[PDB]
Amino acid sequence: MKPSEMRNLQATDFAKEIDARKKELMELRFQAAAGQLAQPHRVRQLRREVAQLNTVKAELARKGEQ
RNA sequence: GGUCAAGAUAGUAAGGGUCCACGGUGGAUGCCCUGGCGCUGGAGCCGAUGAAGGACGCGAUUACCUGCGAAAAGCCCCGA
Repeated sequence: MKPSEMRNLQATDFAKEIDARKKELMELRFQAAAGQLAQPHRVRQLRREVAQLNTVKAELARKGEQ
């Protein structure tokens, strides 16, 4: 979600943990359209996770490569 | 008290007029400030690392404005 237990993971695991949220994030949209969206907060939260993910896989890209 | 004659004069308001009471309309006037103007001083360039200014988006619900930019009313770090 936010600490060093997130960045510690592999490169193809970062791409994997991005799309895992997106699969849910799309299912939430399909639920929203139907009228079974009792947890709207989950949508805001999942999108936040993808942001942090992409932010980090750009912090570690610049570090080492100088 | 009565009939006849001779005179004179009142009241009626379909509608109008002046004044008064009460209203409707309208937004003057007074009070206000959420907005402006001037002068004084500060500060004074932005852009191929892509501007000024825009299009289309981003919301559980989003027409308008705001903020943003598929990492989308926000993501990370430092400080208060």
